[PDB]
Amino acid sequence: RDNKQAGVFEPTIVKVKSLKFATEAAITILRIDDLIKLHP
Amino acid sequence: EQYAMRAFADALEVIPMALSENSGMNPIQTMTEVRARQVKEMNPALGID
Amino acid sequence: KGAYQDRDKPAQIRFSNISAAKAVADAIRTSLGPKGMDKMIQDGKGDVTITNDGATILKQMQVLHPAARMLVELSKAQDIEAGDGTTSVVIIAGSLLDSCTKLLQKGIHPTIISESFQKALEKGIEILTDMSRPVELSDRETLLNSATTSLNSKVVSQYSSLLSPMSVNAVMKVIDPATATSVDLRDIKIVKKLGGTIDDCELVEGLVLTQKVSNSGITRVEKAKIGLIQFCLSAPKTDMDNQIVVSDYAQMDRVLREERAYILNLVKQIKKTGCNVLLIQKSILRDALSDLALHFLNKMKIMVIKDIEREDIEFICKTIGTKPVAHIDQFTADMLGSAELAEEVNLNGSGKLLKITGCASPGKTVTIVVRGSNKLVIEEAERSIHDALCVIRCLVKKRALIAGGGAPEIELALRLTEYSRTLSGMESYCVRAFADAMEVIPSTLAENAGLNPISTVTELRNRHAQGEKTAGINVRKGGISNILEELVVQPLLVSVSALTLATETVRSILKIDDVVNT
Amino acid sequence: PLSVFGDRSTGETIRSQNVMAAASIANIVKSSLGPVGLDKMLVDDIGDVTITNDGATILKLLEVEHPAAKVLCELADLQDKEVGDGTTSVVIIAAELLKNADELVKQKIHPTSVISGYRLA
Ligand SMILES: Nc1ncnc2c1ncn2[C@@H]1O[C@H](COP(=O)(O)OP(=O)(O)O)[C@@H](O)[C@H]1O
Ligand SMILES: Nc1ncnc2c1ncn2[C@@H]1O[C@H](COP(=O)(O)OP(=O)(O)O)[C@@H](O)[C@H]1O
Ligand SMILES: [Mg+2]
Ligand SMILES: [Mg+2]
Repeated sequence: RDNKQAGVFEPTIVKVKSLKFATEAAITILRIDDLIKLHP
Repeated sequence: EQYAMRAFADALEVIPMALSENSGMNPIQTMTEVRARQVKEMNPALGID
Repeated sequence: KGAYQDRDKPAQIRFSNISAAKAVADAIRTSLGPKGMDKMIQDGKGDVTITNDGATILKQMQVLHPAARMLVELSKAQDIEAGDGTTSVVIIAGSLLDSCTKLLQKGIHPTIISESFQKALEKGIEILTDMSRPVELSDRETLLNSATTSLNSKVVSQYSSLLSPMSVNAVMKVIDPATATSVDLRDIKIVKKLGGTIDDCELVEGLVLTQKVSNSGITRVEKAKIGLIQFCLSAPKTDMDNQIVVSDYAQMDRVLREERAYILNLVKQIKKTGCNVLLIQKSILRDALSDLALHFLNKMKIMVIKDIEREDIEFICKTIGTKPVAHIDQFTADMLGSAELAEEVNLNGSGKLLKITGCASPGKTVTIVVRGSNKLVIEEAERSIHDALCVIRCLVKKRALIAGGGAPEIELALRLTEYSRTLSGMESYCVRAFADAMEVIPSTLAENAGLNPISTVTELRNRHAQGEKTAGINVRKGGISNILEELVVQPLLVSVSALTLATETVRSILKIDDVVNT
Repeated sequence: PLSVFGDRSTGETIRSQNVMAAASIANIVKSSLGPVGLDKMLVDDIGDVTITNDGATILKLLEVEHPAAKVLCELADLQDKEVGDGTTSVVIIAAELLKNADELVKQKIHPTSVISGYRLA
């Protein structure tokens, strides 16, 4: 349905910030090639 | 595929090296000299003294 | 015929050291070049880090073998001397130790190997010097090329277009490019705050404070007159024991009125000099700001910044050109710092940051603020910026620039093999092993990129044999090409320091023959 | 080999582990998305119970040990601070595209290329 008819709108800030933050977090977590868990 | 062939050559040629080292002589120089003797005069019956 | 050398423990110890060094080198082998992916280290406490710098990876990883510890010290020394190549030096050291293990197995005394390695290093330094080309400042293009090359193997590579120009501008705005002979990184303050994305990093010619404004009535100041304070704006108290005795009812009124008048006198002397923003040093044993004092300062329409660290006074003075005062009688406008603007900015709910910008007095200092979504990318971004700054410092130190992408060490391998072929004796094998143990870097660059290591290294050797120097691995093309036309260069000091440090530490390792627990 | 006195996970193992952690967090937060999403109940050790729908509160209240999921939790907290709305959306998007990227990597595609592709996208 046409959301304009029902009025479902969200500020573009939510979408832009969510996309940028999600892709950057994925980039940071994806650079991992191996993990070294040190014993306490 | 020549890398594997040369590795095989060196690996089988370590046996004179171990023989000379057990004999007390310097392995690398003696082995090189006897190999040079074998290739100069076609006498393939030259081994570690 | 010969010495029996009944003791075999020295041989076992030497082979153990070589094996440990080779294992440590192989551990970080896959973290080299643009296609190398960074490691993740979590120490005993639940703190994690995403590190690609070899020095950090080796320091955080708590090793246990003596050879590994000597290697991590080598890596940190190379970082101190150059700042880039802290992975390649460790790789070179481990690789040529693994090369010399078979020299030990061939019946060669360790001293002969050490001396021959020294001779090979002596030849290699000259080879690297010949291979280089002169580099001179004010050529922003080659500086940007070197910065981008330094940043390519880091997570911030995609931001390098918006992060390398400011990285080199930071250095160019601190030191004179005419007569420098060195630069300092202490006066490059890297301030990190969580929030935002990397594309929000900024370079400010002014001063950045993480402190907070005490009087929440004044936020911005135009034409600011900044003045540091080193004494305390509170009730007077002598160094030795202080005591006041009251014996009458009028004495309470007298002491209250006199304390108020003293504070008001101090604030009036501060204000009459035209000072409009005040900076109070973080003082202990005496309240730096009193509530009455802060009230008076706010009444006279001033901005107050308190709790400033002692070690930051030098930085602030070098930035905004002010001079500290430790006595009110010497507080004059003739030695009062000035700036165009002072602002307090809220960082989209992530923090509160103070900027002193447009300082009329000259400032030989810049400040970089780095932004990121989570803390790990912020740490890695500041480390990468530090690496680029160290690369520019290397360029300033000695002016010599060489190619990269495997070309320098593969050309060195060819030249040193040809030099070893004219060194008949027991050192010919050692120089040959040194020459062929420096092909580990091009092989690692090839295999980390998914290329075929054997064919890539062979074609590189063929290309450099024909004299087609400065030809190396290209990951955009996915093959071998001229690197200078691809804009990948590095200062010569990094390579020379790596080679020399690796050779010296390997000679030291070879001199070992026993380990005993104390 | 290495003398580190710890645990080492290299290659496909750690990549799959990170993807699984991200997917676990996304699956915890996913059922509370949309007008038809029904909110969750979070009860503490001592009985302090709360009823909530926003992703930021759910992730903050949860105790997470795997750092690959701590990253997503901090991402949700950051999205809450900078914007306020869309906290579940960012976690869902991040975990899903991480899963897709790992699927790409399993076919021997270099992760630098997929990172550059995501950044341009
Ligand atoms: N774009 C590129 N193309 C080819 N090789 C590169 C490129 N960028 C860097 N390299 C090579 O990768 C090697 C490792 O550099 P880097 O990982 O940035 O720092 P370190 O030398 O401390 O590991 C360098 O010797 C350099 O020659
Ligand atoms: N009346 C509606 N009609 C259609 N879609 C809606 C309606 N209300 C909400 N949505 C969608 O459902 C999603 C609900 O997101 P929500 O979980 O409330 O955000 P948050 O993660 O901040 O809690 C939104 O992405 C929105 O696009
Ligand atoms: Mg580098
Ligand atoms: Mg919502």
